[PDB]
Amino acid sequence: DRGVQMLLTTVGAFAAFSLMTIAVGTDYWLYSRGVCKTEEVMTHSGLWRTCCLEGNFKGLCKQIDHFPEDADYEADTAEYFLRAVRASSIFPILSVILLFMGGLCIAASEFYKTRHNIILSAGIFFVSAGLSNIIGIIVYISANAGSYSYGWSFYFGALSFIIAEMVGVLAVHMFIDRHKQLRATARA
Amino acid sequence: LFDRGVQMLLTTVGAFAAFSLMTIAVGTDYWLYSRGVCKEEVMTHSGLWRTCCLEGNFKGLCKQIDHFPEDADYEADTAEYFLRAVRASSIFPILSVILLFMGGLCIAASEFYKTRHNIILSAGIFFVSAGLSNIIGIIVYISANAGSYSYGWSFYFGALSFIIAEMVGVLAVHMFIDRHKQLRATARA
Amino acid sequence: DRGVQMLLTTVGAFAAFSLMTIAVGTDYWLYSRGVCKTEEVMTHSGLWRTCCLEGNFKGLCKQIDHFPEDADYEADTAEYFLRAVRASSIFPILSVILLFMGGLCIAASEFYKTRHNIILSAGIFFVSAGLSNIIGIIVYISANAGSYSYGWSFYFGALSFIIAEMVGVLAVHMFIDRHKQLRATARA
Amino acid sequence: LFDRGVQMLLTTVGAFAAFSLMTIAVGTDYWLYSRGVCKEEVMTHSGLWRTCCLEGNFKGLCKQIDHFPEDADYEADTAEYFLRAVRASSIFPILSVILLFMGGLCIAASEFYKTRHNIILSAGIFFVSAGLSNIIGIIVYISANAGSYSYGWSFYFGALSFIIAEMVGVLAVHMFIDRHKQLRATARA
Amino acid sequence: KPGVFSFLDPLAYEIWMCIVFAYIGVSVVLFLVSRFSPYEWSTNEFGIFNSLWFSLGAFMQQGCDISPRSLSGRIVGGVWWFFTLIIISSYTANLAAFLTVERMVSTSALSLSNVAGVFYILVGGLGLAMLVALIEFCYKSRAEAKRM
Amino acid sequence: QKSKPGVFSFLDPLAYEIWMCIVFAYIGVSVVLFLVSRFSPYEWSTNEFGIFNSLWFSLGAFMQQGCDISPRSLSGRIVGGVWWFFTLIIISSYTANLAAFLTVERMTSALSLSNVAGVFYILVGGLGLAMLVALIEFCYKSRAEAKRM
Amino acid sequence: QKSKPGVFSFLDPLAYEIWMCIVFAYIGVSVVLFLVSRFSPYEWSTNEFGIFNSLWFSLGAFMQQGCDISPRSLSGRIVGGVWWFFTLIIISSYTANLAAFLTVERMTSALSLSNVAGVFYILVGGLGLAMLVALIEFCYKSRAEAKRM
Amino acid sequence: KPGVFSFLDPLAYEIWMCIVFAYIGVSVVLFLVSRFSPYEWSTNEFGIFNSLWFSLGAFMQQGCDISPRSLSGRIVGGVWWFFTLIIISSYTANLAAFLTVERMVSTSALSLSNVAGVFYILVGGLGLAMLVALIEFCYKSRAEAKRM
Repeated sequence: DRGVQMLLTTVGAFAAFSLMTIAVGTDYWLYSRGVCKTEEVMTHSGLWRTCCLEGNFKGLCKQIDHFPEDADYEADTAEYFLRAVRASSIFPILSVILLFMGGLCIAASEFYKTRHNIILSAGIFFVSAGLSNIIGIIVYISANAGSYSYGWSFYFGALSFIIAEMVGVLAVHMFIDRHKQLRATARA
Repeated sequence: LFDRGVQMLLTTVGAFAAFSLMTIAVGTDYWLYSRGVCKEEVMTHSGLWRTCCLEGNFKGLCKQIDHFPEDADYEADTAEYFLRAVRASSIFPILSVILLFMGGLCIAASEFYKTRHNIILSAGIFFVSAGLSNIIGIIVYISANAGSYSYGWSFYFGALSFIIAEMVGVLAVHMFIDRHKQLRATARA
Repeated sequence: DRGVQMLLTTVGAFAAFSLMTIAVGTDYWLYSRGVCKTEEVMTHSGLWRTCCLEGNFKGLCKQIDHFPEDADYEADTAEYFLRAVRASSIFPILSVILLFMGGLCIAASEFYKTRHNIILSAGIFFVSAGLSNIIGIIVYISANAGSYSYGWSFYFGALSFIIAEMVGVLAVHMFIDRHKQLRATARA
Repeated sequence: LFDRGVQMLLTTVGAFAAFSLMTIAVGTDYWLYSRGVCKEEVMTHSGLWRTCCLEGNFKGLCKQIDHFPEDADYEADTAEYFLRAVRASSIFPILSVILLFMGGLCIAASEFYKTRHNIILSAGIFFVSAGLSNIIGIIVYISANAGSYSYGWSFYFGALSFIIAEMVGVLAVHMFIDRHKQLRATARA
Repeated sequence: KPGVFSFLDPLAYEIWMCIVFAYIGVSVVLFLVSRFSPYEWSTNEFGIFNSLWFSLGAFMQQGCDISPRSLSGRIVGGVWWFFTLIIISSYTANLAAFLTVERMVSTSALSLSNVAGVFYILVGGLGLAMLVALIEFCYKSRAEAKRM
Repeated sequence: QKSKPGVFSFLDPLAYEIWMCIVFAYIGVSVVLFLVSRFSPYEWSTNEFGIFNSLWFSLGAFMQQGCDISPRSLSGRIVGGVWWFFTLIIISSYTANLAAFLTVERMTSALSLSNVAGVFYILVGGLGLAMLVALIEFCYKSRAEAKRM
Repeated sequence: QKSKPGVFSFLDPLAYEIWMCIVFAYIGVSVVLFLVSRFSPYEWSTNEFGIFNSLWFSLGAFMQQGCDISPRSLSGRIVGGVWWFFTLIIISSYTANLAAFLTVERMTSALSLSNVAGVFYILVGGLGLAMLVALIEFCYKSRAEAKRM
Repeated sequence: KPGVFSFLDPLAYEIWMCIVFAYIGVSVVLFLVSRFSPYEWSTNEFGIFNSLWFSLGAFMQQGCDISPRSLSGRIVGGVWWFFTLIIISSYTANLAAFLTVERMVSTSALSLSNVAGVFYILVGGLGLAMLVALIEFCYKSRAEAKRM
C-alpha cells in the first residue's frame, strides 16, 4: 500500500543511515593483533584509530597511519593513490552523505505530492550510496591486504548496504506506481 | 500415465517395493566391503550398525561399528562431530523409511475419503521428502566411509529405493493434477 | 527439380560407395617406419597389410598382427575388445554394407513411386553409414595410438563420410517433399 | 544519424582524415621505440622501412631494416618466410592505403551522377575492407616485432585510421539504406 | 594405455553417482513445485519431461529455451546452477592438475585415445535417438491405420 | 600429513571476502539493472526487467546460463556487459586457483565426495526450501480461495 | 630453446586427429538432429530445425554460445544432450591441456600475439568470406530483379 | 603487492588491443552483411547497435537475445565464436599456469587485491549506465515539456 510503502521506505532509510553512521564512527571493524602507542597484543581497528584490547595498556587508542613512510618508499603511484583513498574514507563518507540526501528527498516528497521527481532522486541517491559503500568495502579490504577477523562495525556497513539497496528498490517501485496512476487517470 | 485404477495399483506396488527395499537396506549388515578388523586386517562386509567377519579364521562374528573410538581418537571439529553423530545415529535413512511408511499409509488411506484430494498430494510430498532424505543419507554415509572398497546389495537396495520413491512420487502428483482437472472439467458442463 | 535432386543423390551415393570401398580395399592408410615381413624402413599400411616402400625389400606386403602376444600380455579386457574391433574392421565394412543398402534403396525407388517409406530408409541407411564410418575412424586411430602420416586411402574414407552425410540430408529432403506434395494434393 | 547534407560532409571529412592518418603512418618512420643499432645497443625509433638513432652519439642517421639478414639467419619454415615477406613489403598497410583512396574517390564522385546509388555501397565496402586490411597489417607488424619496446605515434596514427574508417564505413552503408528507403517511400505513392 | 572412459578420472565414481541422483531429485522437485499447485494452472511449460530437459541443459551450461518463473522453481534453478558451476569448475581444475603433474614427470598433445570414450558415448546417443525416432514414427503410422 | 577435507572446502580457492563482495556486487547489479530498465515512464513496460526478473538475470549471468531476457536499452546493456566481464574474470580466476590448489600440495588423485559434500548439502537444502515455499504458497492460496466463497 | 610460436600453435593442446574427429562429429550430429527433427510427417514444420538451423545449433552448442531454438522431441533432446556432454568434455580437456602446456616447459610469461595470431587470421578470413558471400548475393539478386522487369 | 589491473596479466596488452579491434571489425561487418542489401529489407534485428551487443555477448559467452540468420551473418558469428572460445580458454589456461607456478615456488586463496580491478570496472560501468539513463530521461522529459 501507498502509506505502508512510505512507512517501510522511511524506516529502511533511517535504519541504513544509522547503521552507516555507527559503522563509520565506531572502531570495531577489524580484529588484529598489533603494536600499541606507536609488544604484540590483540587490538581492534576501525577507519581512524586502533584501540588496544585485553593488554597491559588496554583502552588506549592509537590513530591509524595509512602512510607508513618509515622506510621512505614510494613503489608505484597506484599504491599511493589507494593509500590516499583509504585514508580519507572518502567512499564510506560519500555513502553516508548520499543516504542522508536520499532521506532528505524522502522527507520532502510528502510536502510536494505533484513533483514525483523527488522520489526518483531519493532512489537514485540510495543506489549510489550502496555503490559507494561497495567501493569503500573493496578499498578497505584491499588496503588491509596491502589471523584476523571482522567485527560488528564492519558488518553494520554490510547490512546497511543491503538495506539501502532494498529501499532504493522500494522508492523506484513507488515512482513507477505514481506515473502509472497519473497515466491511468488521464486514460479516463 | 493412463486411466486411474492401474495408476493407483502401480503407485501402490511401487511404494511397497520402495518401502521394502529401504527397510531391508536399514536392517541388513551388507553396505560396504572393505578390509578391517571384525574383533589382523581381513576382508569384511559392513553395514549401518555391525560389521561381520568374512572368509577369516572366525567367519560371522559381528562387532558394532566404532563410531566413537577410544584410545586417542584425536577429536574433530563441530561439523565433523555432527557428521559423525549423523552417521552413527543413521538419522537420514531412518527418516527416509519413516516418510515412506507415512506416504504408504496416506495412499492406503486415500481409498477412504476420496473427496479429500489433498491426501494424494500429501503422499507425493512424503515420497519426495523420503527420496531427498535417502540422498542425504547416501551422501553422509559415503563421506563418513571415505575416511580398495566396494558396496553391497543393501547399499544399492537403498539407492534403488530412492529412485522408486521419486518415480512413484512423480506420478502420484500426476493424479492430483488430473483429479483437479476432473473438477475443472465437470464444472464447465 | 525433384528428378535433378534424385540424380544428384544417386551420383553422390555411388561416389561415396566407391570412395569407401577403395578406402577399405587399398592399403595407403598410414605412412610409418616399421618392420617388413617378419631393419627400420618407411612403409605404408592399410587395414590388413603393411607394404615396404623404397626399400631393399620394397613391394612385399605383410599382414598386420592385431594381437601382440610376443610377451603374452593381456592387461585389461577393454584393450582386447578394442583390438578385436580393429582387427575385423567391422565398422568400416559394415559402413560399406550400409552405403550399399542405401544405394539399393535409392535405385529401387524408381520402381515404386507410391512407396515413400523407402527413400526415408535410404536416408537412414546413409546416416547410419556415416556414423559407422566415424566409429571405424575413431577405433582405427585409437588402436594405432596404442612419426606417421595418413595417406589418401584414409582421406578417401573421410571424404566418403562427408558425401554420405550430404547424400543422407538431401535424401530426407525427398521424403519431406513427397509428404508435403501428398498432403497438398489431398487438401484440394 | 540526421539529415543528408551533414552526413555527407561528415563522411567525407572522416574518410579524408583516415586517409591522411594512414598515409602519414605509412610514410613516417616512427612505429616502435626499442633498443638497437642504426648502422652498440642504444635507444632507437623504428618504422616500416628505416630506423634512426635516438639520443645516440650519431643522431639523425637512418638505416634500412634488416628484413632478410645475412650471416647465418638459420632460415625457417614457409610460414615464417611468408610473414617476413609480408612485413618487409608492408603490403597490408599499402593495401589499406589503396582501399581508402578508392573509397574516397568513389564517395567524392558520388556527387556526380547522384542517381547511381551503388557508388556509396562500393565506398562502404572499400572502407570496411581498408579497416580489415589495417587490422591485418597491425597484427603482422606486432607479430614480426615479437619474434623494453613501445609503439610510436605513427603506429597509433594508423590505429585511429582503422577506427575512423570503420565508423566512416558504418555511416557509408547507413546512407545507402536511407537512399533506398527514399526510393521505397516514393514508390508507394 | 589410458582407459576408454578415462575422461571420468578427475572426479570419483561416488561423485558421478551422486550427480545423477541430484539431477533426478532436482528434476522431480522442479516438476513438483511447478505443477502441483492448482492455482498456477498451466502458465509454465515445466512438466516432468521438460524439467529433466531444463536440468540437463543447466548442468552442461546450455540453457535450452525456458526458465522457471515461480519463486520455488527459481530457487531450484539457482541452487542447481551453483552446484553445476562448482562441479564443472572442479572437473576442469582436477583435469588440469592431472595433466600438469603428468607433464612434470621425468606426445604432449592430448590423443584421441583420451576422448575415445566421449566419442563412443556421443555416437551411441545418436544411434539411440535415431532408433527412438524410428520407433515413434512406426507407432504413429500404425496408430493412424487403426483410426482409419 | 593431509587432513580430511572440510565440508565447505569448495569455497577455498577464493577468499571469504571475495565471496562476500560477489554477493554484494550481485545485489547491486540487480538493483541497478532494475532501476535503469523501468524508472523512466517514457520506456513504459516495454521490457520485462522487474526486481525479481533482474535478480534472475544477474544470477543467470553469474552462473553463465542466461534465463530468457536481455536488456535492450543502452544503460541496461552497459550494466549487462560490465557484469558479464566481471563474471568471466571471476569464474576464470576460481577455476585457475582451484587448478593451482589441486596441482601443488602444501603444508594427484580423483576428487572424492568429501570435496563436494558441502555443495550437495546446499543443493538438498535449496530443494527443501523450495518445497517449503511452494507448500506455504499453496496453503495460503487454498485458505484465501475458501475465504472468498 | 623456446622457439617462436607458430601461427597456428593455438591448436597444439589437442591433436590433429582430435580436431578432425571434432569437425566430423559436428557434421554427423547436425545431420542426425536434422533427420530426427523433420523426417516424421506427424511432427509437421512445428520445429525450426532444418539442415542449416541444425548446423547452426550444433555449432553454437560446441562453442557454448547457445541458440534461439532447442529440440523439443525426445530423440532431438537425446541428440542435444549427448552433444552437450561431448562439448563439455572436449572444451574442458582443451583448457586443461593448454594450462598444462603453459605451466611446464619442455625441450611463465604473458601470452603474446604470436601465440594467437592464427585465430586472428582465421577471424579476418571469415569476415572477408562473409563480405564476399553477401556481395555475391546482392549482385545475384540485382540481376535477377532486373530480369523480372 | 598485486596491481589493480592484475587480472589482465595472462594476456599481453597487444592481445587486448587486437581483441578490441577484432570486436569492432566483427560488429561492423555483421551490421554491413545484415542490412546493406535492400532485398533483405528489416527482416533481421541486426542494426549497428544490435550487432555490437551480439558481438559482446558472444565474447562474454552469454548469448543474449538474437542470432544471425543469413549465411554471411552466420559466418561472422561462427568465426567470432571460435575466436572467443580460443581466447577465453587461453586466458583461463595462462591464469592457471601463473597461479600454479606461483604456488610451486619455495594466503593460498586468491585475495580481493587480485581481482579489485574487475570490481572497480564493474562499479564504474554501473555508474556510467546510471548516468546515461539519467541523461536520456532528462532529455526525453525536456522534449515532452517543450511539445506540451
